[PDB]
Amino acid sequence: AIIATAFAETVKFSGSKQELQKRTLALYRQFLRGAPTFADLYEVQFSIPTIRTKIRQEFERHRFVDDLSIQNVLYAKGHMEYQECINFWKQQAQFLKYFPEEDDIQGRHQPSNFVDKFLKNRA
Amino acid sequence: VNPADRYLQHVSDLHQYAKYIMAALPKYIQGFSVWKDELTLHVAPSAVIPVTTFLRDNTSTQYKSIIDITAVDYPSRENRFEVVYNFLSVRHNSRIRLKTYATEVTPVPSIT
Amino acid sequence: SSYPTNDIAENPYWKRDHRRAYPQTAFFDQKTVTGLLELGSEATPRIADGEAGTKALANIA
Amino acid sequence: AVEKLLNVEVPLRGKYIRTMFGEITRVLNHLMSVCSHAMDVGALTPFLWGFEEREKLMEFYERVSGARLHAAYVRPG
Amino acid sequence: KGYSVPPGETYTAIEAPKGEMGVYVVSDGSERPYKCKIRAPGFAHLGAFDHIARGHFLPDAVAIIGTMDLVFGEVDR
Amino acid sequence: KSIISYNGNTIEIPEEYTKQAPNRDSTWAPAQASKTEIYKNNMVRFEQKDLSKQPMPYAGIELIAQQPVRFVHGNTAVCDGANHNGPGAQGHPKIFINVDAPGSHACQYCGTRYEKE
Amino acid sequence: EEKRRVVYEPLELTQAFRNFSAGSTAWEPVGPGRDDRPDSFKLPTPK
Amino acid sequence: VPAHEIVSGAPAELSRNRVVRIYQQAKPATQSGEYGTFAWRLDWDIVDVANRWENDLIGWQSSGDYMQATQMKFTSKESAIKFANKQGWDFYIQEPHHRKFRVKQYANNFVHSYGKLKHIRTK
Amino acid sequence: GEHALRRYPSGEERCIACKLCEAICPALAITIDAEERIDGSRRTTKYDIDMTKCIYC
Amino acid sequence: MNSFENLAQDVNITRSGKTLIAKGTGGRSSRTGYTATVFGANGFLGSYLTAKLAKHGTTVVVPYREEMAKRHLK
Amino acid sequence: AEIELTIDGHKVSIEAGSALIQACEKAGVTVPRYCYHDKLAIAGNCRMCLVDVERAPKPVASCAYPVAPGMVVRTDTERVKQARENVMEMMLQNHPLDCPVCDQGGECDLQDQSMRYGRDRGRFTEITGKRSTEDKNIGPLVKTSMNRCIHCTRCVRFANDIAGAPELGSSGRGNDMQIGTYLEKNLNTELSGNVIDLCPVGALTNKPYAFRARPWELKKTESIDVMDAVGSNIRIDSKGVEVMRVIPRVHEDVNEEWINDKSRFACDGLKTQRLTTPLIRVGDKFVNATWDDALSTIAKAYQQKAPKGDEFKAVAGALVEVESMVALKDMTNALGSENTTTDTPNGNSAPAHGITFRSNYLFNSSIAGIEDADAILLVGTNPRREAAVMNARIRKAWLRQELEIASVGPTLDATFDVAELGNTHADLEKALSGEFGEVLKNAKNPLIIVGSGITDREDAGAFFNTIGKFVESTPSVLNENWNGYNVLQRSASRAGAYDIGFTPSDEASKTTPKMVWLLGADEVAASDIPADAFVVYQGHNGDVGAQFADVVLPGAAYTEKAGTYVNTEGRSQISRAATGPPGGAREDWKILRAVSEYLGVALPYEDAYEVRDRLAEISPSLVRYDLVEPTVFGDVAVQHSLVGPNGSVTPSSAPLTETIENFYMTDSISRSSPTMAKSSIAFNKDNKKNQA
Amino acid sequence: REIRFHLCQNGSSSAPLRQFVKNQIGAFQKANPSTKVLVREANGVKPIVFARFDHGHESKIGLDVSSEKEVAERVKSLIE
Amino acid sequence: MSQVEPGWHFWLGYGVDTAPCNTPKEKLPIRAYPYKFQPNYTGTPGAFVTYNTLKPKISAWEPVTKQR
Ligand SMILES: NC(=O)C1=CN([C@@H]2O[C@H](COP(=O)(O)OP(=O)(O)OC[C@H]3O[C@@H](n4cnc5c(N)ncnc54)[C@H](OP(=O)(O)O)[C@@H]3O)[C@@H](O)[C@H]2O)C=CC1
Ligand code: SF4
Ligand code: SF4
Ligand code: SF4
Ligand code: FES
Ligand SMILES: [Zn+2]
Repeated sequence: AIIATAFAETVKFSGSKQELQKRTLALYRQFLRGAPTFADLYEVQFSIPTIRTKIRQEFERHRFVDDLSIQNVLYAKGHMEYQECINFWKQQAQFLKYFPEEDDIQGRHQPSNFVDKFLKNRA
Repeated sequence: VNPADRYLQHVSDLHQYAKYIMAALPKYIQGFSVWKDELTLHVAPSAVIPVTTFLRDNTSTQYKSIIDITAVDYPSRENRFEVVYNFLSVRHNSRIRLKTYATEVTPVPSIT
Repeated sequence: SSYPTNDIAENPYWKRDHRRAYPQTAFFDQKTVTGLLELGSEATPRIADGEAGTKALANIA
Repeated sequence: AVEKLLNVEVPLRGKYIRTMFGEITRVLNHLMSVCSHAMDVGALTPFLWGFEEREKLMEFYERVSGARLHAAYVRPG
Repeated sequence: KGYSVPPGETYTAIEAPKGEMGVYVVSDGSERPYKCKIRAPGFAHLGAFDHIARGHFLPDAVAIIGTMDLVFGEVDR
Repeated sequence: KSIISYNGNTIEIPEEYTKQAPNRDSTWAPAQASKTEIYKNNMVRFEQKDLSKQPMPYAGIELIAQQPVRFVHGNTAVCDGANHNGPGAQGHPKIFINVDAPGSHACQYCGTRYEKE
Repeated sequence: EEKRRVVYEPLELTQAFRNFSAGSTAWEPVGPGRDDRPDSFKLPTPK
Repeated sequence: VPAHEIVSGAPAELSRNRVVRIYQQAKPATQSGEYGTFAWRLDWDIVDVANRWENDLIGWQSSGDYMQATQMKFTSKESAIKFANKQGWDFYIQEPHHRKFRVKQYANNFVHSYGKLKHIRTK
Repeated sequence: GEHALRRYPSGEERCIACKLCEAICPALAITIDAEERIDGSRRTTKYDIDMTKCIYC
Repeated sequence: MNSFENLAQDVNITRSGKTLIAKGTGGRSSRTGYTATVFGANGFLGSYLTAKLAKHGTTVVVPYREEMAKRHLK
Repeated sequence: AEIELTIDGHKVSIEAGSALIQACEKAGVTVPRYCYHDKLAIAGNCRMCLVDVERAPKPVASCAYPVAPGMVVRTDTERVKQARENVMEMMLQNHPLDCPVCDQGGECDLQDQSMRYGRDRGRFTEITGKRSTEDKNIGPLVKTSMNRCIHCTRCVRFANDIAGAPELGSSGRGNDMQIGTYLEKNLNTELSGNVIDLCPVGALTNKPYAFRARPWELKKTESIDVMDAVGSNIRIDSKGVEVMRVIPRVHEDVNEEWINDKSRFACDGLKTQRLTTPLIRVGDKFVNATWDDALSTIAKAYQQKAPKGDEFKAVAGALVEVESMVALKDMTNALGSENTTTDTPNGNSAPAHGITFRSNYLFNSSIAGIEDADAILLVGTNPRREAAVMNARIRKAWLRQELEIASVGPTLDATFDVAELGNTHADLEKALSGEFGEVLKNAKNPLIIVGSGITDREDAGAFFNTIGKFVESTPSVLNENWNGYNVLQRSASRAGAYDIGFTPSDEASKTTPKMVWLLGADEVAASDIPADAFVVYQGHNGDVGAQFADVVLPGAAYTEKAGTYVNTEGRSQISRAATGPPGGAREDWKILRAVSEYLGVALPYEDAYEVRDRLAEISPSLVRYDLVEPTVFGDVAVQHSLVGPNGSVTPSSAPLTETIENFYMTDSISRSSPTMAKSSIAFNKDNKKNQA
Repeated sequence: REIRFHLCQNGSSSAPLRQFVKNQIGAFQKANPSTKVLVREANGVKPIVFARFDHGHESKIGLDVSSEKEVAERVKSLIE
Repeated sequence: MSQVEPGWHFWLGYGVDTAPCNTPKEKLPIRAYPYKFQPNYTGTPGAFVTYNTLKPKISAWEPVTKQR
């Protein structure tokens, strides 16, 4: 395996936090440019800004992470997920893993209080 | 007869060879273990690349072919995973093992 | 069956088990090799004055 | 691998018998491999002649073990 | 329960007709293996595909599959 | 005949299929689940189906009671369970039964009762 | 059937996994065993 | 303490809803061996609704809880605690119980009773 | 091929519920519940094989 | 984990008197307790209906007219 | 005071005069054995622990060879390995081929030591063959199959020494020795299901769990035992929805490896008559119902009756969790009525001793402390029945030492030797003044046990007056370093109920309730609850108490829930849940937490950790699990429990009655089991049980 | 209504409360006969008083103060 | 293929030399019941249906009320 795959990056670990911040910045740009490609590629039902707000929300999940080393593994996993999504190796059934709640309302009787959780003993 | 009795002379030869290998790179070899015609060098992760090159390049070693490399987790250790490398010198008809360590997030450098 | 193993009375099993006679991993630190280079060996011991030889071993230990 | 860990010595007949069934396994492997390659390129007849010889060997596996294609015959002891 | 294996580690390699196949097993001392690992011979062969199959034509990317003998019980497991 | 299927609806099966076997009417275990409970629990899938081609294989608790009781002159009665036309080791491991108490003592593998006389 | 695709769901089995490792030996099954170390590479006893 | 629950790929519900237990296995009252009483087991407390339930069909023990079969062994107590709060889990720890040392003599069995015997040994 | 529970001469079920077929089965196809029956003999109440996860070893 | 969305509760009693304890969490391998007969289940509406109905484990009884359509419900 | 020797090169120091096998156990050296046990006498029967000892011609038995200084022991001699193979082959030549039908398959001591130490093959192949031993019907609880006996005397040594039932023995010479009652006499004792964990082979085995399951299948779970005073440790083996057996894990303080009969064989009634759904009474008939139906019927009947205060009685029962009592007490006190009583007769009032000062109602010496005792007396109790493990403690300490006993109450048949004093409070006070003021004042470590059966007597406070005056006047029974007033509590809930404050006030005992809550609470009579009252029974299985209810609500029993339990000593201990509640039963505090929402009460917790925080708010010795603390308030508490019933209660001449009528059927699980049902008839006075 | 409190048994800043217990339980029983007290002891807990009033309303106070009269002033303030 | 008798099925597949007409009565297994021979009934309404051989694991309470 002399030559590598198209959107590959040799995995490299940064000792400063600001270089990691620059790389996650560039990576958000790379996801965000490729969202029309994903909407065309996986033949989804909805609009491009829902993919874009999914991308924003998945970075909103990991904002207050302190440890640089954990930020590094998190960056490498995110770039691998990008490389799978952009090359069309993932399929539409695993692309729509990312959207479990949009596709259908699961049903009536959502338990919120203690009583509705109790009547079905958490189901 | 004990099937471990046929190994014993070669196991002594393997001992003397490994003591030499430790005396050649004292900066990089933490230990070794000889089980029964099975040699294992015990090396730090920042010491992976300098030992492997030696195992490729020294004429006495010449461990050209990579055979199989993998990991084993011991969750009781602080450095959870250990990473094992198996080599085969097809010149000298010899095998060798190289064991290092790595936690879940900290790396070990690649010999690719 | 073969003869020294199907034998009704001459063998005991502990003479002819080899699962329990397995040998151990000879794990050698860096410091026990300093012991083998400075103390010596059991084939050729370079140690005199054994009561002081234990103390000579102990600082390497 | 388990014999090496267990420190036991298999008998003499058990060695010659796994030499032999390790070689009709080799004959069967090269038979399947060469004939499947010759089909992937385009020769059709060695596929069937070789699989005939494979049937003649699967009869021997059916005698030795129970099942033809998957035989738990060679054990760690 | 099973028999118990003395605590240890081994890599035992033999020659399958596909090539060198070995197994690396770590024995706890219990009666279950702490860890097993097969080295599939065809794993390294399919991993060496794009080193060889550069610059060849598309029909010659298929007769090269037949020589590295990919049965795929090996490569993934 | 008519058993209630959890709703007041009577379901009707023939009387030859409520037996545990055509040897024995009743159950031979405290959790044997008698046939009327079985047809009561899932009759949704005995629909449109022949009951006769179901197995119903001859309960063995009754085929062992009709075997005669062996009589042994000695103290201990020894047992194989083997045939002696068969070339090999068939039957159960050999166990030795004390016949001293009143009555006939059964083999715990085969159930053949042995009695001292 | 609804979405006309495969869906990935949390796990649920029709028969639970029963491991039988609970119920191993309570006697230490092998000994310490001997050693293959040659007499040259173990530390000398003093005197 | 580093927090590795976001980089193991385990779901959030396992780390926030499930309590786990570290314990040393008790010496069995049936047999007199003690070999399984050294390693510290890690095991998850069961879920009320999700544990097991009898199948309508045959009587198979069907489960919805998936960690019921997993169980870990550790060398020391500290290693189990370090791993358990490193993976982000709520644990309870159960202290082991050894037998009290009491001195036994065979010659205790027949000592001279000056008053009432108050016992008959039999051997 | 397929499975069969034999019987003794003069008709007795042969399965003494020793659970050894369950303990060895490499794909966990066997499931057994066992109870002491009316005779005091040890027999299986429920014996069962899933033939979709049997591997014919 | 999965959840019984269609049910208000765990234990439901019918109007006829039958008592139905739903087992387990939601999902494929669990059972709700109800027995339902959908007539015309090969139809356009009925396929979605018995999709949603057998999703949580209610026992569906399908009276079919032809043998070749009904395969897509299994 | 100690002796240093060498085993296997290892150097070990052990207390003088011990056995050699204790030195091998201390040094980590594994020595195989069949007739040695920690809680039993030493015998040299099985000949398995032979060992190479320098300055000895023959291999000596390591269980009975005493420790001497300068000792060099080797266990890996070729002679010792030969000796173990020899003795093992000798054991196996009359032991029958029963391993597929034996109940100890993966559990057999003979079997796991035959791989590790015994011979590969067998030379036993005579035509005459093995001997055969007649089966011996002992009792309904113990299945007995004595072909596979190895004569280790361990059952005989135990039923002689600790159980106090001398009916077992060994009658014969040679191979014709048997281990059983000679006459075919039925064996009673209060712990007869403990000989079947003790036999190393499966000759004495479990009768209801005869052939049901199998130890590699079982999932083990470490829980706490209710339906016992002491709250012994158990081990629950589960197939996964069913519960197979409980079996004692060791704790030297609470049970010392030995567990009750009634605790053990009540797994039968755990699964036989359970409640799996709520039931609403229509009138002469129950119907089962929806949850919303039952809980809204409770809310509608509250709005119909409207008990404004002191009319919502909430009585708990024999086995409950502490957390369900937190839930119930919080619900009634946020309701506005502390009519909050316990189940026993004379449970409607304060129980004649303080909820104040925990040392009033607890076993104040440690349970480990009864071993140190000199001369102890009990009032109003039978410790053979209630806390049958405490009887093993009393007989064991009485056997090893010079101990003196008398009893005040019914004429009890102890295992050990009591003296009689009388059947009257006057006989009590006369015996305290006459002989045993001198004995208990003379003795170093005496103690006094008080049954909770006389707490339930209406003349209770006279007894507590006399004993509090005696304990306060005598400085030997109560000093700094140990405490000597002690009580026993029958149920596992009563100590936790008195920790939490679950007791009525003096005002609450006067009114008649309009709405009664039974949480457990099985021993209520028909007359105890009013006829107009709307009663609701929350509990895990059907009983007397479920038959009186207008609504029943299924709960999780002690196996199905994780729970805090407080014993007579005062230990807080958690039960781990083995299985889940079947059908539709829920956990007990969650049901009360949900019934509160349909009333006007929002309980401040809603999760399992917030219950633990509320429980630490009640008292922080209930989040401090399995620790025992001393009491600095031992002097003040006896005075404060003396002042109350001084002159308030006159001692009537009613004789002191037995607390429990039978041993075997006393709570909701034990009365449902058919094992106790056919046990209590077979352990009634018959010719098979008369000693004659 | 009922009042309850908690001390550590070890002499770690819980001695003044403890002396207040040993001197004043008998006076507080007469001061409030309908009120039931409960005293508990665990070696780690800081000294604290919970008083519970009508309809399940309770209030707490911490008792890191080294005079019995001050402890009585705290308890008297929290009955109010 | 399922319509051929068991002892004959092993002979058509060349397992045994001697047909089950010519085997002796020693190799005839002794039985205490009659023989039936159901071939196979897949698709036929006489197909096999599976069920619980044993009753449910945990029993429920049959309700009785009480006049207090
Ligand atoms: N625009 C629409 O779709 C509208 C439809 N509806 C009604 O909804 C229901 C189903 O709608 P839809 O799904 O679209 O159409 P369907 O295809 O479902 O209608 C036919 C269904 O009923 C079965 N069917 C027809 N005749 C018979 C008969 N004699 N015996 C047994 N089964 C028969 C059919 O069997 P098989 O599967 O073999 O064909 C099929 O299942 C119908 O009642 C329809 O009147 C309501 C208003 C508008
Ligand atoms: S349970 Fe299985 S292994 Fe045991 S006798 Fe029956 S069929 Fe054989
Ligand atoms: S107790 Fe004896 S007969 Fe039973 S399983 Fe163990 S060795 Fe076999
Ligand atoms: S009856 Fe059991 S415990 Fe007693 S001597 Fe015999 S085998 Fe041992
Ligand atoms: S245990 Fe020491 S000889 Fe029996
Ligand atoms: Zn037999």
